[PDB]
Amino acid sequence: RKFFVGGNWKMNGDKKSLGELIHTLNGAKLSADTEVVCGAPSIYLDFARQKLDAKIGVAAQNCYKVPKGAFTGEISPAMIKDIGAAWVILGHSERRHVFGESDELIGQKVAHALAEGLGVIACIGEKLDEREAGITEKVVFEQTKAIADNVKDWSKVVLAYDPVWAIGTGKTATPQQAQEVHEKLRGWLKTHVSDAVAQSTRIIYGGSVTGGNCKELASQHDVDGFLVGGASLKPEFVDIINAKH
Amino acid sequence: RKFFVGGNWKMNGDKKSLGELIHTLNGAKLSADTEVVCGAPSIYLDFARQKLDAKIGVAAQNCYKVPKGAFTGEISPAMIKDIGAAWVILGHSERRHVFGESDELIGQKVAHALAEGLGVIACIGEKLDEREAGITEKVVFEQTKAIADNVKDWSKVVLAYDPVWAIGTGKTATPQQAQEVHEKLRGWLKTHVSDAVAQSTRIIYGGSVTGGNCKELASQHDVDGFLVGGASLKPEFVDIINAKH
Repeated sequence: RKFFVGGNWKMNGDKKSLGELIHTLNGAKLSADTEVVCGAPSIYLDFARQKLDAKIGVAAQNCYKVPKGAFTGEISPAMIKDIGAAWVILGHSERRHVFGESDELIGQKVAHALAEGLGVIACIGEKLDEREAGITEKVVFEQTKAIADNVKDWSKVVLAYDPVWAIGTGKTATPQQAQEVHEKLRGWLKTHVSDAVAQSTRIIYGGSVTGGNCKELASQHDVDGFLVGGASLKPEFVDIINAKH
Repeated sequence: RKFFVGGNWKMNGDKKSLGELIHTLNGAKLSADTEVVCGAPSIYLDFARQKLDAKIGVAAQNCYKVPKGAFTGEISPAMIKDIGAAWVILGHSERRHVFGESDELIGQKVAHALAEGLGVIACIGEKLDEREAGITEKVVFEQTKAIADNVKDWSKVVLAYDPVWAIGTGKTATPQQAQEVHEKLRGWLKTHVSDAVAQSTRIIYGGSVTGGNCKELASQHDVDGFLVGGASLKPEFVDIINAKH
């Protein structure tokens, strides 16, 4: 499984600051073995695709479930492809908990994006009260099934385990907590889908990943990469990409 | 009051078809007495601003309420301005009823966009059930108040009366039902804000406006222009712009 590192810029930047970030990335010594994707604000996807080396992928941070229509404020997979971006992040925690996107909606978006040819980075993760109540497994398998029941071709899917309590809080999961969930998710995949799908699907970890804690998380057997937030806007993003060196 | 015509492209277009539309608008003879604004999909805001003649303004179809932060999928007023866009459409019916944005949130969005120096096109309008119930006034005044409560300076606000039952259905409001609400909204402003605000704020009508309909709508004394959806993607958009000529 090729190591995968996604940087989720979220709602940050302007042309000057993203321009510099991009300059840095195009010049950096990035591992030949890491697949890199930058998640840019919709307003800057064209710019980013124009500026980043072709070796680095571009992802939209969200999309709707039909190619066109009366959905003021939304963008579709067709438009994302039009600009040259090849991925979309769906089901991120902020979409679920701040904007109210349900599993039903997320699963409809995944099927559409995939039908249109985009790769999908599908996020799942439990909240602190769920973790403490001992139902992490129940929650992540329910979120994963909603996605999985809408996936016809797993070759372009990346699963991202983003425990809510860890996003932007500095409270990274320990290597052991991450490994535990990843291993379980891989297991779900083997019995609900197939062994072939289980072995080739990347499951990445997100939630307060830094240049300082990445090497330990990355040595875990079932951690295939990361979905970086806050640190994807900094130069250390380069150290993250190279977490195996 | 300068006649105002805004075209809301909604979730439509690609670089090819939008380039086409923009070339049409750039070569058309548009009335000098009409303020024209095109609301493009976020992904094409930069593109649109770079290709359109300077006399045509560009609007974002939506924005969030803070300058930056952990809001995957959202854009801010600072980003819109970065691109050179001068307006944002907020409170659109699709945002309210498909994406569940509340009056409270819409108000926070207006306050922030205005603080950031953008012009705001704020939408209000009742549903068919409300109209039939005879509570059109109750509903629009409440939505208007939610906006008003967040407007310090009315010089960069355009109120858009967009009855939900008229949006994309083909069921245009009659010239008399549009005038009746506009007049009532203008009176609301007069008594709740000021005579001067009342006199100067443009109140535009949206909901199945066509080249065929526009002239009679535009002749109503309190109808200051239109918010066009479906017809904004056609040649006839030109005729709408020129409705008073």
